[PDB]
Amino acid sequence: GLFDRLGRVVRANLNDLVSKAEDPEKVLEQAVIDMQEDLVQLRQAVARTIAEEKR
Amino acid sequence: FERMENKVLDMEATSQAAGELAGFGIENQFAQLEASSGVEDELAALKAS
Amino acid sequence: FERMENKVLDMEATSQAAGELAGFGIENQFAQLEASSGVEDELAALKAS
Amino acid sequence: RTMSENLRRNLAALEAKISEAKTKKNMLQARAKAAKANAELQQTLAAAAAAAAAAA
Amino acid sequence: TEQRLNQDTQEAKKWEDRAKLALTNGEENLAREALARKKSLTDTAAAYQTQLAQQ
Repeated sequence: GLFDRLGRVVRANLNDLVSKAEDPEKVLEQAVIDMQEDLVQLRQAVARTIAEEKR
Repeated sequence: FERMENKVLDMEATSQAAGELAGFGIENQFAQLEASSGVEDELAALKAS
Repeated sequence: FERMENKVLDMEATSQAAGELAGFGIENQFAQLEASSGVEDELAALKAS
Repeated sequence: RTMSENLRRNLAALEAKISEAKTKKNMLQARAKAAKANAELQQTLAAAAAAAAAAA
Repeated sequence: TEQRLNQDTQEAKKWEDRAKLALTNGEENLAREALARKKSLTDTAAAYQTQLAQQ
């Protein structure tokens, strides 16, 4: 549709406008912080399912 | 009594699973190897003396 | 009681289907293969030593 | 108990790639400091050549 | 960068020694894990050598 095509244009400009706000030096270490605490959340949920196989 | 027994078995399993899963992971698992400290060469060089 | 049993069976099926479908996909499926890590050549070269 | 094996392997495959990511982060943050220092140097040499005091 | 190079060459020795220790204990699945840690260190050390000679 025409308004799909306009939507994908205006949406892509906004996504590029964000992408050049990303400083490689700051974001590259935050990405590793986020990925580490994701594992802390995951390990809690897994263990909570192990408790029930035991049970 | 029977209702209170199940509460105990829920606590026991919750503790054991969290402890078992933390028993995985490379550092904790390598720490169980005897020669894991990494001075066996200079130890051997000392034993040679 | 019977009305509440059906609610339980609806939850159980909703959880199992979403988990089963996420069990597909190449990465999760390859992660189940034993030699999937991709160092078996240098592992073999080390075993040769 | 066929699911917990799958999850228990997926949990170890994650931490393996965190360790790799963290080693690369150090090498990349080094290269980004070097490249930025050289950019300021090359900008300084251009402005000096643009003033051309030795031609005046 | 010359400091960083001297760490990652001696850190890779630690993981090579631990892999041999695992194989003498027959724990071949743990030996693979150590070898994966080593490879990522020997690949980044080669970047520091290239960077440093250019600098």
